[PDB]
Amino acid sequence: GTVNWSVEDIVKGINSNNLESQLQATQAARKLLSREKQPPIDNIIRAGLIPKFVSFLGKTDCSPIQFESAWALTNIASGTSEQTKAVVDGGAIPAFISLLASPHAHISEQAVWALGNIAGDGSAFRDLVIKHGAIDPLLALLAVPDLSTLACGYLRNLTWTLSNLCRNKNPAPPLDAVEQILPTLVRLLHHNDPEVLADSCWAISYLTDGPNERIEMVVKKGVVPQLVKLLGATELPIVTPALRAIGNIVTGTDEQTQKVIDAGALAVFPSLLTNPKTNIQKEATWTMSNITAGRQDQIQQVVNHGLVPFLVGVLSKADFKTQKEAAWAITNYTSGGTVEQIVYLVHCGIIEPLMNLLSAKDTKIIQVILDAISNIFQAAEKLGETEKLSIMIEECGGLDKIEALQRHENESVYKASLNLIEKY
Amino acid sequence: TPPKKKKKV
Repeated sequence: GTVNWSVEDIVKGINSNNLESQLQATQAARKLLSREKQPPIDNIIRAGLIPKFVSFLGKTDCSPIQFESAWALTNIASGTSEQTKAVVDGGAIPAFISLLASPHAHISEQAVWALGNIAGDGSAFRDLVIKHGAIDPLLALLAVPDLSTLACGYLRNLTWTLSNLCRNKNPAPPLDAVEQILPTLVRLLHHNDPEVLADSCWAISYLTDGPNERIEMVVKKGVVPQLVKLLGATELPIVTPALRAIGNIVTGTDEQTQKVIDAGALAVFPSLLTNPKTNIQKEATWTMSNITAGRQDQIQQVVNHGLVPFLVGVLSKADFKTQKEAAWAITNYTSGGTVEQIVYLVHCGIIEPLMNLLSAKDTKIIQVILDAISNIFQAAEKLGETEKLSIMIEECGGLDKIEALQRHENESVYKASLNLIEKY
Repeated sequence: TPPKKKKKV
């Protein structure tokens, strides 16, 4: 019926003065734009059809054409920034926001979806959607006593669009908009659907990826315990955004990091630091590095949770990017730690893997490692055991690597290596 | 990361 139409036939039908013919042509366009292979978005735009679809969004008397035009415009807005821009330039934002209040759940859902695509384009279209007043009706759609009464796909689409409204930076979302959205986000973060949980966690991760004031807006809502619980989840689509959010939070003040620790997060890191997925291990080690950059009692919590052996393990064997995060964690630990804590670090076996990593072709990791060795040597001086550490670094082949670094292209690399050999 | 945009099929 409306399958495999030409763009010219669609234009002929939409340009007719017959609402039923216009509806059939719009459905044909929807089916064309839903094609898995090279949907003809640019041809549809060139034909000048976007303004007609936008006008159809306002046909309250013909709900089917509202839905078909909404779907077609959704699939145009799902493409390039230029195609999304073509949708926005047609005046689609206010029309979709008006449709958010439709009595038909599938039309309201389609409007939510379209606004999600538009906002997902970037910060400018996100903020423009916000300025047109989308947040109030979107959140009103979720103002129910129990989210479980809503259709699964409906709730998932609402959660995803809300996450896009929290997404992107340069600039970050308006502070008032974040404050308006956060309570509903917390509620969704306590829902029991894995996709809703994943997207709510990703939204929180976006909101925490910024200055300490943003992190504080999030942490003040009391979501950190729920984030740690989700960090313990079995589904990777949930653990990944939870771990990203926790890492973001520990990039903030030591008190925010202490909220993460107080919620029991460290107890999950034995698994995370051995997780079979490379990215989980990497982000867990990065979180650890930002925790070891904190106070000495926080480093002591890391020690008490038995996590130093796991850092030694990552340093000994892991993807190189995870190993670099581990070197950073070791250098932060040695920078802020007590003498006893650095001694513990050595007793756990950090010297050999660090020395083995000195053979890397990444300047930054070599600087990190040499700085860590310098810190460890300072502690040794405080204990008068620099000779023990020198012997230990020699037996594992470390002195050879540092002597090679004495002749390195980077200035600070050779400076630090020369200083280490000269002074030790 | 979730998709920035989604096509309805």
